[PDB]
Amino acid sequence: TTHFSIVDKDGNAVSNTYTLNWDFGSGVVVKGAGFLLNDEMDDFSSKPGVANAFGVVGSDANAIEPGKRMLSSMSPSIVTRDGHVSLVLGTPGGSRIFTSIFQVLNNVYDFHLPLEKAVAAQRVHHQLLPKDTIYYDAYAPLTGKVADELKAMGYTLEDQGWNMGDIQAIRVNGKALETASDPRGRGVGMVVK
Amino acid sequence: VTLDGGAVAAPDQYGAKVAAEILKKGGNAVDAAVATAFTLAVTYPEAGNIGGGGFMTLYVDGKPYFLDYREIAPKAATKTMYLNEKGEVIENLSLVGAKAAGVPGTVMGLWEAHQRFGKLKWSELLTPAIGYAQTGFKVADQQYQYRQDAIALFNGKTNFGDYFGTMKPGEVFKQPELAKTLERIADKGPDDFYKGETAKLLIAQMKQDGGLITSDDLVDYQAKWREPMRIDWQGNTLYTAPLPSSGGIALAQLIGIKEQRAADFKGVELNSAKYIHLLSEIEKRVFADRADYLGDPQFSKVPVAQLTDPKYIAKRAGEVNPDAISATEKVRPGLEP
Repeated sequence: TTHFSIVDKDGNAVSNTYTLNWDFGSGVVVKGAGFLLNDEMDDFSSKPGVANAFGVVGSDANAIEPGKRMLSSMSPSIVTRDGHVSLVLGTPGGSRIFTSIFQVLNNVYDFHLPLEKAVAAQRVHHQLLPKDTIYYDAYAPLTGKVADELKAMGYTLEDQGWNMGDIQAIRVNGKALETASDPRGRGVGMVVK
Repeated sequence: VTLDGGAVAAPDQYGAKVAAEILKKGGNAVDAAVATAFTLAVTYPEAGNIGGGGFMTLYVDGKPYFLDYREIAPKAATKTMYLNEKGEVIENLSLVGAKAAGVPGTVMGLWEAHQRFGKLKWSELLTPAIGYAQTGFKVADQQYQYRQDAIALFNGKTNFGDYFGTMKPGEVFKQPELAKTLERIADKGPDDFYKGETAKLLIAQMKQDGGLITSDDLVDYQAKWREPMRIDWQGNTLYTAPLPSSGGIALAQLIGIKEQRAADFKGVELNSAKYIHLLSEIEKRVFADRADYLGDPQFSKVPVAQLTDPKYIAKRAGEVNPDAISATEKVRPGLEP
């Protein structure tokens, strides 16, 4: 997955998340055409209760059927206030996508952080199964007193081995625009004026 | 709203440069998004794509829209296609090789979005991407690391190394076959990808590799406009992905439950143990519901209204334990009596 966010000078906004699923997809290149084919089929439930590559499970609602769309976590988002765009954001990260968006929203709207700090902040993830396991990344690992207390509560902390998303965001304040590209990745933002 | 300019946040420097060039010359956000999506299909091939799918949330002339260009299972797919003689999942069969692929949606999605909202000519929006395919882009260090991870997974079971073997960190990588594909798409739109020369090449690769995708699958592919998920809180309105994304329902529950539990968050510092524990308690209930109820909404009657009703959100918020971890075995899908 990757995500990009765009706002034009008329206040129109696009938030676009798209993917091959795993990085480089199925590994199959269409000979003569040069593009990779996705491995999105793994987002279906292959067997009830059996976890897929992101550790998520399902049963009948997300079983394989011909012509069916496989359940996703991709969550391209636009926040508005009074009929005007205020925040455009999205991210990769499989089953961490919507928990990462939630954390960024909390950072902007509840902790009132500047966008750059809201995106750079440590993010973590829990998803019921694996049991009591909190995932962290090497960009901002869980350490010190917070890690120790969480372990004392009974959590298992695991470095998931890949950065916890790659938020690409635009914030609008009145007429002024700002961009934030996650320091976890190689993104670039530009205000065009 | 006349803003002080436009803006782009892109996952690499090339998508950013292209989007900005489109905006600077007076294209709208959708024009810029089309050019950017094709650019990243060249420069960020680990994820940007024409062989995959995705979702677009839009706010155009003050109106929210959602475009679903997610892949679909091939007509020959079956419930147990990834299971072996033991009824167990065959390692990596749904991740590596041609049987792992859904029918790609991206070219159709970008076409549908541009047809409805674009201002600039489609063929011109492909020219940046064609150029990066013809004359190259500089491979990033992190991109190469993902390449190495993929090579470990593919283990010589695909032709990946024949096309991406020359991707090397810091070096310019060119993709001439993809440039020709993008030229056909510039001229013929989805007709090339789903009904033309590119379709024929995709079908031939399926024949070669034992895949399932056929011409019928390609000609039948449709992107779908849907009503976006709408979530209101504190005077703000969030528009996000509805089913077949689980993210809209998840965010409605995450935000709604956090608001219900405001007294427990009061004075709690960001990323303290208590804060992280509280988020985890909310996530337990969200993922319980996700696993049980959610899927393509045209293939089952998904109880979206019941799962996002304020009274239900209040009930699930009541389960959050601010001081200790809830027993995982006792976390149930929330509609189960």
